[PDB]
Amino acid sequence: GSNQNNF
Ligand SMILES: [Zn+2]
Repeated sequence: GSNQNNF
């Protein structure tokens, strides 16, 4: 699966 971190 793809991951996205929005800090
Ligand atoms: Zn993955």
